Order: sequence, then C-alpha cells, then structure tokens
Amino acid sequence: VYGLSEDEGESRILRVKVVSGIDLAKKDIFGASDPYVKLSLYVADENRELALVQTKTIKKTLNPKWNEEFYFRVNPSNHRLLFEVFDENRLTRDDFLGQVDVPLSHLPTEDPTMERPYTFKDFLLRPRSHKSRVKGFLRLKMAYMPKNPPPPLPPGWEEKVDNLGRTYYVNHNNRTTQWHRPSLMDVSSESDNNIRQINQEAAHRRFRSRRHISEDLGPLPPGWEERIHLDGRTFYIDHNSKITQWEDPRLQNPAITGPAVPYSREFKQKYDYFRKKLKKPADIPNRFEMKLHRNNIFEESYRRIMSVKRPDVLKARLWIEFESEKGLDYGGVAREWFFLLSKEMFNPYYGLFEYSATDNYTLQINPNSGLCNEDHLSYFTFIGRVAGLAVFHGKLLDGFFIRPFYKMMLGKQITLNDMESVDSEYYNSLKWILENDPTELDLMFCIDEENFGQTYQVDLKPNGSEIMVTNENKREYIDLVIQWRFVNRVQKQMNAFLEGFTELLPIDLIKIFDENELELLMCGLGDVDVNDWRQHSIYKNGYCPNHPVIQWFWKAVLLMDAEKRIRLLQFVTGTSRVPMNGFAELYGSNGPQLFTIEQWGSPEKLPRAHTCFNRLDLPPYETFEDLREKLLMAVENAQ
Repeated sequence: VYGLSEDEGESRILRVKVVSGIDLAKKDIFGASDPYVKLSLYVADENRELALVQTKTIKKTLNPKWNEEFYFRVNPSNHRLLFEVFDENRLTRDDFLGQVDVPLSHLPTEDPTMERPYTFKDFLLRPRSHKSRVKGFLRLKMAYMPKNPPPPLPPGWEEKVDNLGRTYYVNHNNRTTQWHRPSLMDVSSESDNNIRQINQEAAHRRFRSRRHISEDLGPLPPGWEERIHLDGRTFYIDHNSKITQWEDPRLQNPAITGPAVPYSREFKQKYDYFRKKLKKPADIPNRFEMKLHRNNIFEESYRRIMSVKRPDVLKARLWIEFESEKGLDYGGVAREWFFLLSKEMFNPYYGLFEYSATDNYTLQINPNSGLCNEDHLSYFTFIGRVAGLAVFHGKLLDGFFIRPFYKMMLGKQITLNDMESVDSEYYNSLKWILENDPTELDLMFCIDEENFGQTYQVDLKPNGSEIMVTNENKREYIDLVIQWRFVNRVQKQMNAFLEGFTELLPIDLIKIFDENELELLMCGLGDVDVNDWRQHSIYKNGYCPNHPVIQWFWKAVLLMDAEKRIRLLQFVTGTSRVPMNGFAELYGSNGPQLFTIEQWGSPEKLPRAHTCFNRLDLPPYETFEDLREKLLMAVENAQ
C-alpha cells in the first residue's frame, strides 16, 4: 500500500521479502563486504524489465541484514524474478556477487499478516559466468493473500584476466593486446591494415612533438647540488628536505646556519648540473654500430645490446642501420629506433608490464610475470640497459610509469598514497582501516592464497593466525599488507631493472631528483593545450564556470610555465601525458572521467588531489594572490 506498483490492470498483488544472506562469497582478502541487491521483476517470455528495485543498508559486513519487503501487482502466470547481488567495493574486478532466478509457478497458500509461516526459505546463489564464484544462501519469503556460453572468438584471439582483476583480449595473429571485444571478420584488404598504419603515423608525430628539458674531493652526497647566486656566490643545497646552505656539506659542520637563499626547485639547472657531472672516462670505441630488421627490432636487439661484455661500450655514440635503409643518420634514425623499440617493449603481450589501476594508458611491473615468461630477469635487465642508454645519450624514451615505480627506483619507502596507483580496492580498504576502527572487519593476521587449484593460509608474522587486529597496531598490519601486496612481490624484478639501469649510469646521480621528475626526464617534457583543457573540465559544489575562484584558477594555470603546468597535470591525474585524441578521453579508475574541481576544505589549507577520480579539491580563496601562492606551494610540494 506504500507504493512501487506501476502495472495495474488484471494483476495480482504479491509481496516479496528478502531476509538476509549467510556466508557470502568474496575474493578480496579483506572481504570488501559492501553488497547491494537488485530485484528485477519481469516476464519470462521476453525478459523485458518491468520492476527494478535496489537497496543498500549494510556496509562492511559479510552477512547483510536485508529484511526488506516489496509489494507489486503482477500476474504470476508468466512472470519471474531476478535477484542480482553485486558489490560496490569490487572495482576493477567482477563485482557479480551472484544471481538467483525465482519462478512464480509454485504459488503456495500464502496468507501475509494472517499466518505464522516462519519459513524464510533459503536458495543457493547461482553463477552467471565462468568468471564468477558464489557461496552461501539467500533467504526469501513470498506472500499472495488477496484476490477478486561465451561467444566464439577469431583464431589467434584469447581472453586473459590480469592480476588487477580486469579482462583483456590478446591476439597472436598480429601479437597485440586490447581491451574491447575481439574484432569481427578481418576483411583487412586495405582499410583495416591502414588503420594500424595511420595509428603508427599519428603516434610517431606525437613522439617528435615532445621535447627534452635541455632543448627547451669531487663527489657530493646524493640530493645535494650546487647553485650560483648573484654577486658571484656558490651555495650547495639539498633536495632531500628543503634545506639551503652556504658552505659545502663535506666536513664543514661548524660553518652552518647562514643567510642562505630561499629554497627553490628549478628543473633546468638541475638537469644542467646532472649532464655536467655525468662523463665517460677512459677509452672506448668511437663507433658503436648496430644493424636491425624492423619486424625483429625487439628480438635482434636483445642478442646485441645485452651480449655486450662491458657497459662502457654503451657510453659511446650510437649508430643504427635499418634493413633496406640508406638515409642520413643525423641523430634522427636513433630517435626513431628508440621510439619503435620502446613501443615494442612496453607491450602486455610479453607480460613484462601490465596496465595500471588508476588509469588505462600507463604501465607497471606485473607481479605475475613469473608465470607468463620463465626468463623475466634477462628481459628486465635488457630494458634497464635500454633505459640507461636512453638517459645517457639524451634521447627520449616513450615509456610511462606510475609514481611508486619511480619511488622504488629512487630507493624510497612505500605508503598508501603510493599503493593507490597500483590497485584501488586495496587502497580503499587500507584507508578505511586507518581512519576507522578495524574491530568491525575482525580480520586477523592471515592471508589466503590459492595456487594450482588449492587454497592455503599464510601469516605475515609468526603466530599471526592466533592474534586479532585491534587499535594501536594497525600501522604494522597495513605496512605488512603493503609489503606482501606490492613491495615484496616485485622487488626482485625491480632490483634487476635497477641493476641494469645503474650498469650504465651512476646511481648516486639520480637521487637528486624526486618521484615527479624522473618521468619527465626519461619520457621528455610534453605540451598541454590549456584551452581544450578548459573546455573539458567540469565543476561542482557551487564552483560556477565563471565563479571567481575558477576564474582565478584558470588565470593562474595559463600564467604558469610549461614545466610547472606539466607538474600540476602529473600531480592531479598521476601521469604527465594526455590522450592523443584530446582531453575528452582522460580515463579514471571506474571509467572515463574528465578533469574536475571540487569545493572542499578550509580557506587556509593547501588544495588536495585524487588521482583515482582525477579531481582537485580546492578551498575557496579571497584574491588572486592567495590562490596563486597556495596552488604554487601545493604543486611544488606535490606528494
């Protein structure tokens, strides 16, 4: 009698009532028990949607107390019910918690409000796809008193589920991986094969569009560099912590606390000092010549660039000769070689790298790389050597990465703000544990791992399975979870890559930068179209497009330099590149989502960022000076 009935006519009033669920399935280690039930009352003939209801009253609890009743007027002659339970905290994974199909054919003697059945019949959850597991029963009650097979795929195609939980289709016919469904009949006479041709041609102009930073007793501790002040002054500063000093830090301890210049982070001078310090000592052959075939560019290279006895030969000038090519070698053929080798290497097909979780156009080391290839060590050393050579010769490498990758390459610790860019679900669960009391989760020091079809349990610490988590120790629990999830899984391959990188460059010369700068150093500095950026940025919570705060923000953004604008873009969206089509395809954790500005925080606080949703939380500001100062401070301190 409350409502929710839009059929009328010759129909019968029936009440459904869900009660609860017992022992619901989950694959998230933590559990992520945040389900919601969708009731779909329809007709068994055409399966057209007639009544759709959704309820969500239980969060962070495996057994939901969903004692919910719904009244609808339909004829039970040819009607059916579907109960689809999903999970709102299983992003990037199959959230299909389960499905149950209820036929309206039995029709027992039901007398609501005039009977004491006390039955609450249980029905087993039924899976819908092979990529789904169901456990437990759903309790239902019915009342009616008143009256009067995956689709086939083309040959060479196969579907895989990466460790994140998403799915992607890989084709062996052309050795290429993609996200959408496998292509239909190839009929690649000229148009379909030209699509790959124009894609390469379009992407190749993009690579040449980006430009490097330069073209825009004796050692020092890492992170310390020299700068020149006016009136002919020399002062050494530390980029590890914002410290500026006059006398040299080496053994000059008594001479400290002087009127040093205010701290400033300048990239051009930093790269200038870096390239000044790096040198090739001793002797080396003056012509490092290689010959390559296009179709085997990745393969043949691995038998030469790695088979070298010593890395010093790499420091020499590079010379490349392509098959059936006799063009000039004015440092452009090497650039095209670097671009093509990079585009071939950074492919998920080989399994070395897989796409990240915060976006879908960046790459990270695959923790499951051992299964896909038996010799990931050698290929990772090869890629490290290629990256080292690219940085040494000053060329540009078209391979991007997430922040924690560079953070580990600099030998820095890992926190939740790093893990947010490797997997959204773990970050959300860990942040919920840190902010709230973990007693509700009631999860002890146990990790459930399934291998070879059998599932076992492991402990982070000895006697972990016999100690429950509580307050005042969640810090070590989340730290060990981070170690088991990200740091320890990929430490060996990352160490191999780091050794390959440092075999060609000194490793004390890279700690001077930070995690936001190596990406620009290796991939080059791009260009951002500010106008198209402005036309494709939504605002909410009262920030009008012509609201004063948004006007000041856009004025400041168009007022900043290219390097700081790039740093702001990297600080917001977690990647210093934009899609080649434009700013309209800026993907996020849960699908595409444009640049967004949010009204949040106190006026005297720095703006925050959210790379998962590509959002910038900016408190309102009084005048232009305050906004420029705060935004510049936040961008310079982007961490």
